[PDB]
Amino acid sequence: ASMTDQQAEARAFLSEEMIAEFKAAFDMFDADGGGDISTKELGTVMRMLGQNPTKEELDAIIEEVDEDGSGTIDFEEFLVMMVRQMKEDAKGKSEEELANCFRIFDKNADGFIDIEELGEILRATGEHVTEEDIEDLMKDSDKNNDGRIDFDEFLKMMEGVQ
Ligand SMILES: [Tb+3]
Ligand SMILES: [Tb+3]
Repeated sequence: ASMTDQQAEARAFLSEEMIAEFKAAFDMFDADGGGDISTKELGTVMRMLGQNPTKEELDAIIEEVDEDGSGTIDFEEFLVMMVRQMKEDAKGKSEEELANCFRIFDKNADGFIDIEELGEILRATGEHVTEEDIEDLMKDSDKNNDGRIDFDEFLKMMEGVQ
């Protein structure tokens, strides 16, 4: 994927109203209406739009878009960077949430979800889960056959593809 390719993919990723919303904030820092903003303001517009790049990340993006020394970033490149940051931030939040789900599932905090903990959480959902269904989920997620689900196995169980 080239940058035009990446740009089309970034646009495909977003709804048109979100793209417009992002351009409204972006344009507040254009002024000159060139379709670009100073790379100095990139962090500020990304943060106004709920993203949280690190300073190192910003320096990396800036260096990636500013190889000609213009000191600016255009809106299309901006959208590629925003989508990269969204995917990154979303992933981090998911990881965080799964870690929290695991310590809640593991009621006795021994670092594992056993079939009784698995059984109690699944029944607590109100679903008509049978013991056989719970046993089937345990068997299929317990990769090393020790009868319990540790955090690595839980991440695989939950993320599924994983
Ligand atoms: Tb446990
Ligand atoms: Tb296991």
